[PDB]
Amino acid sequence: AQNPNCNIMIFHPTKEEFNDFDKYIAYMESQGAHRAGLAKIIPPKEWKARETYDNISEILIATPLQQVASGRAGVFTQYHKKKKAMTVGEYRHLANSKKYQTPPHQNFEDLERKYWKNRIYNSPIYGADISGSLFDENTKQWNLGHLGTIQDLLEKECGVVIEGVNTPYLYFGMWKTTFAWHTEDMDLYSINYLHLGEPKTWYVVPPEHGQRLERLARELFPGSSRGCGAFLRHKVALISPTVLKENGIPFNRITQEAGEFMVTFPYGYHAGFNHGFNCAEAINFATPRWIDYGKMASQCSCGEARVTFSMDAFVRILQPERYDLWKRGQD
Ligand SMILES: O=C(O)CNC(=O)C(=O)O
Ligand SMILES: [Mg+2]
Ligand code: NI
Ligand SMILES: [Zn+2]
Repeated sequence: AQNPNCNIMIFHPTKEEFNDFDKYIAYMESQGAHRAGLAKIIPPKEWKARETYDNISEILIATPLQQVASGRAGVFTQYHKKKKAMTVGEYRHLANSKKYQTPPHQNFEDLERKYWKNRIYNSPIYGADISGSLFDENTKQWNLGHLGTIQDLLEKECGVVIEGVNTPYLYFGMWKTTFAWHTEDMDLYSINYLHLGEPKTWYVVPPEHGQRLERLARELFPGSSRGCGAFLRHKVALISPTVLKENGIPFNRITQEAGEFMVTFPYGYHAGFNHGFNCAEAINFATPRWIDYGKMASQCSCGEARVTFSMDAFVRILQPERYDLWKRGQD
C-alpha cells in the first residue's frame, strides 16, 4: 500500500503533466496521496494564473464575517457576525491596520504558537465564500473556473442527468481568520489556489481516521453533539494540535504559500488559519472514486448547516432514504 503513514505529499508536475487535470489527480492517488487527506501541488515554473493582481481592489465583499470565539484557547467555537460591505481595497487596508495586522514573529512555527495562544482573544474579519474567479480566461491548465462539473461526473458514472451548477469561490483573509474542522459537502474533493498574499496553515486528519476526530469532537462539544448527529457540518468547531496530540488523534500539518495549490480528498477533515492579508480561490470537484464516499456521507438535518441548491440532487440520487429528513432541515 502506498503512503501507509498517511503523510502529506507534495507534487511538482512538469508543464506536460499539467495539461490533463483528471489524469494528474489519478496519478497522485496511485502514489497514495489521498491517504493523508490533503496534498500540495506546486505548478510548473512556466505557469501563471493571471498576469497581475494589480486591478482587484474594486471587488466587493458584500458580507464580511467577524469571527467571534467562545471557549478555551485549544477548544473553541466561532460564530460569524455579519458586517457592512466593503471593497477588497478597503479590506486590505483594514487587514494591515495596527488592530488586525500580523504580529512580529521569527518563522511559521513561532506564528503558529501565537495563533493557538491568542486566537480566542481577537475577532478577525473574513471575506469568505464570494462567488467568482481570479483565473484569466486564457489560462488553460488548472483553471478552477473551467473544471469538469460534479453534475457531469455523476452523469458519466451513474447515467442520471441532474440539475445544478458548480462554480468557484473567493476567500479574502487576514491574520487569525480561521476555517473550522470540516469535510466538504457530500464528502467531495476540494481544490484551493492561494492567489496572493500571506500564507495559509492547514491541519488534516487522514480519511481512514475521520471517525476518531468525530468521537473526540462529541466529547469536547457535548451540547452541540446532542443537538445534531453531524454537527461538524456546521463548520464552527476548533481543536488545537496540542489537544489532538493529547487525545491520540492522527493528523498532519502544512503551510501553503502564494502560488501553490492544495487538494483535499473525500472525507479528509481539515481546519486552518491565515497568516495575514491573502486571497484564495476554491471549488469542489468529484472523480469516480468519490461516488462511494458521497453515498456514505453524513448529513446535518437539524437545520443549521444550510447549503447550496446543487446539493439537493446529490442527496436525492445517492442517499434517497435520507432525502426526506435532510430536505426538512433545508426548509
Ligand atoms: O481557505 C479557507 O478558508 C477554507 N478552504 C477550504 O476549506 C477548502 O479549500 O476546502
Ligand atoms: Mg477590481
Ligand atoms: Ni474545505
Ligand atoms: Zn446540524
